[PDB]
Amino acid sequence: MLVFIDDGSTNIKLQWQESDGTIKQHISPNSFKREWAVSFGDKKVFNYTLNGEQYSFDPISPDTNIAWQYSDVNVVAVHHALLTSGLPVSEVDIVCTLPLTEYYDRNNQPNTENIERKKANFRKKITLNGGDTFTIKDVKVMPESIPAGYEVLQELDELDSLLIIDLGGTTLDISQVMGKLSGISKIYGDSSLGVSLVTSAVKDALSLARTKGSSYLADDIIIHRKDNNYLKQRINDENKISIVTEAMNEALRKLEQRVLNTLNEFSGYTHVMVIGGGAELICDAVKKHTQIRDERFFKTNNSQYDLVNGMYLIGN
Amino acid sequence: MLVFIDDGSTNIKLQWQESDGTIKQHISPNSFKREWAVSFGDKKVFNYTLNGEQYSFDPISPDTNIAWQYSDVNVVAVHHALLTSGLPVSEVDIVCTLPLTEYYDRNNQPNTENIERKKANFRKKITLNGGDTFTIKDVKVMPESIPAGYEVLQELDELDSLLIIDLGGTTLDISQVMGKLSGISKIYGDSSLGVSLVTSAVKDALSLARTKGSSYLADDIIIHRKDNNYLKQRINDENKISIVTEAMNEALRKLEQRVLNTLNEFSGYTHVMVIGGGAELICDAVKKHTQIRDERFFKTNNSQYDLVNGMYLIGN
Amino acid sequence: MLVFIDDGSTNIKLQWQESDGTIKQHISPNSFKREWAVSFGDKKVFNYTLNGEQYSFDPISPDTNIAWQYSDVNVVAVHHALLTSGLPVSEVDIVCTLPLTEYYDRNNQPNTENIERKKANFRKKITLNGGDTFTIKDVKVMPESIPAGYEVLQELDELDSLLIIDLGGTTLDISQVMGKLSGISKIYGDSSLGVSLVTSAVKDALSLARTKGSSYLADDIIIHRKDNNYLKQRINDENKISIVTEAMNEALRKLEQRVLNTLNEFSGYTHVMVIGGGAELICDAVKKHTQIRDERFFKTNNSQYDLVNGMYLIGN
Repeated sequence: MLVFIDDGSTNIKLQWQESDGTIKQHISPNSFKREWAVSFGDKKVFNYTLNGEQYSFDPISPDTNIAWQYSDVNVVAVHHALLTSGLPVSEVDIVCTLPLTEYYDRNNQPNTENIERKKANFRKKITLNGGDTFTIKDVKVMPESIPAGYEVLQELDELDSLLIIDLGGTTLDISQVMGKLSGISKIYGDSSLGVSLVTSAVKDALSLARTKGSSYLADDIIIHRKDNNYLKQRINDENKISIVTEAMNEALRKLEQRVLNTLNEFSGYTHVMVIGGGAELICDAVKKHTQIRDERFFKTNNSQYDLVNGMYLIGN
Repeated sequence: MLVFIDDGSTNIKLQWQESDGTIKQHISPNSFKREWAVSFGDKKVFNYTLNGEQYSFDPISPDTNIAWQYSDVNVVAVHHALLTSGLPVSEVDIVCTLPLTEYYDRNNQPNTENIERKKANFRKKITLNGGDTFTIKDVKVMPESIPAGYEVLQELDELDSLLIIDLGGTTLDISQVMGKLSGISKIYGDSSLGVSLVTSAVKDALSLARTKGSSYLADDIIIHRKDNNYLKQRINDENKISIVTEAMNEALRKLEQRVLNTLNEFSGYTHVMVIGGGAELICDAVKKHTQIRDERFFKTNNSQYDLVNGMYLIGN
Repeated sequence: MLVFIDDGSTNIKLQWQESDGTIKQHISPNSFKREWAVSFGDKKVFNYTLNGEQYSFDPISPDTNIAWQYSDVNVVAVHHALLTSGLPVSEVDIVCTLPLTEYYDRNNQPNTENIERKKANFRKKITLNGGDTFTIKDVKVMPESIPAGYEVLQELDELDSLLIIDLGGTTLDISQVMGKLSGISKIYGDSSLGVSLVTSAVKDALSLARTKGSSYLADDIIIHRKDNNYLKQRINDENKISIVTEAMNEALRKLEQRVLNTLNEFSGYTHVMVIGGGAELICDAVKKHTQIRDERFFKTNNSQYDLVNGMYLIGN
């Protein structure tokens, strides 16, 4: 079994193909705490032991990004993603990830130590309380932006170029790739903002415990921000709805504000693709800004999985 | 009379100066129950009435942190600390405290409502059974980490920076301050762990009533964990000694595990200081990790009072 | 009040004259982030709101150049420079700048849209948290290289010519001007390299956060690169000192390598002047190369302010 895993620090995206040929996609959050969760009978808990420490999954408080890729939690979050993927527990080969400006140097040349360190990380032994864990055998690396735009690039003429805009949890990366992946025109990495900007705006708009715990609430609000029906039910307070909406919009305005300034650094692209968890949040602005024709603008309603699905399709 | 009071939710630390110029330090625990304690003649009891409720000091069961700063118990715990400080009962002016991430906003800019709410709290009338209570007149606020490192910072060159590591009862906060308090380089607040981790590990290692009552026992064990002589006398059971020691060490390993990961978020510091009640518990690890020279590593054997002593020295 | 402002994208240089006739010079960095910095009491913060967005000054990570001249940050960086200049907050008239190859066309003829766009930029409303901002009323444009060499040119005979070498943050511009500003002999604009080359070499030599934040550290090292005493104190690691010095020198060798090739494009000059932030870094090489006599070679120890001081002297 081969599983493609885009283990981002906000969400882990999984992709693999079944015996019947169907291609599966899964997303598991990076929400864990350094202690087992106790259950007296009604709550199903995931209690892990990674090196010596015990960990457990849970909707904790949202609080390095880079350090995380080689952390014990990363390993736990990945196994957990496997365990909750629906896949049968087994030995598995995986392909994981390390960002555009990390994979490529300043001259857009692919950039050993970090890579072997990444591989070595899944060499850590994990155990699940009252259950069995998958066995990670072989562990390939792919750049982030590119795999998501590949099936479109195949169709592009060598002279046209896809502008890929990825809005992640804590970074916004934009790249411009020549048709038929015949070259990387430009890469712009910006680790100063991501969806977490909006997330924290919501956790504050509603005095919310700044922990991964409330991240599910914050997410529901951001996602259903245009449906007052949903908002009313999720938020039992009428006053807090107008407030969260104002705070949510200023944060959104900041996102759109920046992606737009950055797009002015790119020119000559013929096609546009928006990916990442927050793709939906800046989609309209960039479409408007770039003024690219509908048939050349790419977006999906599963944006957080566009990368790992693209990776899956390439190396399946 | 002016008393500097660092009223933490685990221990209240007092600092003030006498007529003869000697600077005094006192520590009183936050151990109270909602009911008067009855004494028929041999036990001295402290029975208070705060708003309408009666409270009494006692070694209760260890069981919000934030809510506590504006609670009726806080007021009681402070008065009690005054009453047991050795100071003569009188009208007094005080300086109390509110944490690094509360005192400073995200841009390390000092952060009104909470502050006035804090002051207003000591406006609550208290009475002592068979005795007189101090009278709290004026009530200044200081950030937590900084005051403890100030007298060292004065000696530091504007380019060097002190890394202050505070291990409290339920949180671990680390900050990096530029020499001569010429700027705050970084603040890392982590409310997920504190000494209470070890404390609860001990109360469980010895089926102990999880209440502030046994906290004195748990404390004695943690403190004398390296002296089998003391442990044997405090623990009449030989078997429970090896057990408590194993549970105590796993908890310690977790503390050291985390402070170390966090220190990897800090860089460029030239001096290191460890403070807070649990300073002694992570002292060796951070010294080893940071590999700072002995003459630049700061620790005391009164760590729980480093903050209030520092506050005392500044605003005496 | 009239202030001459050379707002470069690395450093803003200010020049103006006081009532008592003394001519003042100030330099403020272009270091800001898109979010207010929070202070709980010890750090003085500068929190701005420019159009709708909030900005704050801070030593951020070093990451268009051209786009910056018409950006909201530019406005913020200028106001901030005014606020920290020592000047009393007031309504002020300013003269700002737009580079040699922008001010002059290919035939060295002065080159409307950009100019009005520049002026219009300071028309943006700004506010300071807990403070008042200056009021920008009238907003003249001067070429970059020339103003710095004017007081020397006045003394030059119409046949002699000053070779002005400006090493800025991201560009190196050289021009040759006839005595008594009687004509521009040649202009060579090179936007491929600047001091940022050395800067990034240092941030990498010391795994440093590539952000404007560490720019102050990188700067201190470059400036004190010949004093091991300073380097030892600024760098607590002995090993990192030899490394940063080797990386710093290769970058310097590249700078000297290029200015020298470029100087071979110029001939007939009788006097030489080196200006800009990095003047100090290539000063020795060009002096050696051109072999101009000491009394005809011009350099100062305030090179980053030579341009705005020259502008000040002309239009005061």
